[PDB]
Amino acid sequence: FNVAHGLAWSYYIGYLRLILPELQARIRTYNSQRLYILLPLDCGVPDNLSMADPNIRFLDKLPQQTGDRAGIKDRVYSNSIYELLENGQRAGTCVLEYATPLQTLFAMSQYSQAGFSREDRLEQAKLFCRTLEDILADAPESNNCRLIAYQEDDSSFSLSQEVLRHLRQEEK
Amino acid sequence: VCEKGNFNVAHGLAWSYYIGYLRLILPELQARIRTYNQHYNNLLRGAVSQRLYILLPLDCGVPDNLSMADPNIRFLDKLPQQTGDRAGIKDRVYSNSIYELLENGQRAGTCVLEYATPLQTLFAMSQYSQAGFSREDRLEQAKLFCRTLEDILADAPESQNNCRLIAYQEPDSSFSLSQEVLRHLRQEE
Ligand SMILES: Nc1nc(=O)c2ncn([C@@H]3O[C@@H]4COP(=O)(O)O[C@H]5[C@@H](O)[C@H](n6cc(-c7ccc(COc8cccc9ccccc89)cc7)c7c(N)ncnc76)O[C@@H]5COP(=O)(O)O[C@@H]3[C@@H]4O)c2[nH]1
Repeated sequence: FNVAHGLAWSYYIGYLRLILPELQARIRTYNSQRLYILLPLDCGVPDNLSMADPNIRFLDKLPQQTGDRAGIKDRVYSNSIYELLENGQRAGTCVLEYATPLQTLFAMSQYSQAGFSREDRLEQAKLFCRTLEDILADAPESNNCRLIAYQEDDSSFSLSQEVLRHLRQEEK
Repeated sequence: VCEKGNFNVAHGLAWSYYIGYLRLILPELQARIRTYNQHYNNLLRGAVSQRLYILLPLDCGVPDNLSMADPNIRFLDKLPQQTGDRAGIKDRVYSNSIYELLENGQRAGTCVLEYATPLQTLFAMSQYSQAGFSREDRLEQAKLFCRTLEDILADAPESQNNCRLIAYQEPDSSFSLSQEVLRHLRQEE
């Protein structure tokens, strides 16, 4: 129906359905077991997670995954392991990243030729989350990942604490 | 009304292909190609062409192995890679593949070649009932994707005679993909 639908399907088709089946095996080769995907509704997606929260610190790369796709021999799929600090001490570790298509929504709202307002961006970000959630709820490849959608100026927000709440909630 | 949705889907995917890929690799492509030719490929009739050739089959049929789509396309090598930190993934890799194009047993061309990856999403959405698009929708979205991508690249600062779209219809296997590419390649020289 709209922009977000194609973006959510492309994220499943071109990425999640390919890496999620192999993820637990890659974590074993390394050794939480799931891919945590951050879904900021404002589409603010820093390339460096420590820029969002200094208590989120890069630890290691997972063993990389490569495939032939669309005529590119061995295109690389990599994921990053992060530690989450509480009072300067590690409180948890997980494979963590932002949903990259939220950057397409953000940049589209910034390019005049895309004809795409800020209101469009927020509405399409929500539709992106809803579509992706609806796809993953029925997808055979997915308890392999956890989506965290949130609406961020707000000194009361700690992204590291929020991920930690999910990690702790998951354990039980 | 349903066409407005075909437009919006194709519109968003072409922008994602520009925003998340082409605007990031096109500025440095010709440096990577020049470097490769100067240091690794001193073949006076085998220079890698200076443009990214992007295949747009209008039925969105995209195989993952390009060389197996035509006896006369052979994988040769990869360009030097590009990595970057992307959305919290440290050192996400961008790589591109070089092919030789064969004709009458001879080498007729050498180029960086790949399919436009979002066409696979167009195909899948016509295949999955949750996405709810028909084959006729897919064909329309593919045309709109191509036209949007051409419009974007025509205005894009990162595209300066370094990218060429190859759009074609392809059913029977009379069709030669190498011949399709070689026609555009020869038109450049
Ligand atoms: N030819 C080409 N080479 C690239 O390196 C490249 N990077 C982006 N794009 C396209 O540009 C637009 C915006 O990209 P965006 O980052 O905004 O959204 C991405 C993103 O969230 C996520 N996702 C995608 C990649 C990725 C990695 C490699 C390739 C090229 O070979 C392939 C090899 C093996 C299997 C393949 C199976 C299917 C297709 C290709 C395959 C292509 C994609 C990836 C990764 N390595 N790590 C983390 N997440 C990743 O899935 C979203 C939609 O992916 P999609 O496949 O549809 O294509 C993209 C999108 O249509 C590229 N196209």
